[PDB]
Amino acid sequence: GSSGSSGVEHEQQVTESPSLASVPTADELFDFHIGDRVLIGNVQPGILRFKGETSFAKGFWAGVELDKPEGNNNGTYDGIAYFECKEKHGIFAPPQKISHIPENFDDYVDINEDEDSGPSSG
Repeated sequence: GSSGSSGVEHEQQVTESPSLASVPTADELFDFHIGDRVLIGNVQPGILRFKGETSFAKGFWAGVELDKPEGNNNGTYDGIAYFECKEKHGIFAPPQKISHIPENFDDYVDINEDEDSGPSSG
């Protein structure tokens, strides 16, 4: 122990601290940002709503929002809210299955629109 201080001594002797002062810098979806289109497994198109470590499972989990009802989640995984979407549109897929949708893959885009208000008089 630190034998040579005295005066000011706190109460910190817990027997559990895997990481507190130093935390390993580990990232996978650093290039991907929230609010962008992504292709799950290069087949299932959608939008990146979430991306990071979850509670139900370990590892990076990106909550892509499929334009069509193909997913099996609504943003909330076992109660844990991550993003907003239909009942079965949002799907959590690993980072490895996260790629940018080809520019030639959007004949018509006009979905996702819940936030709509007009407080002020425009």
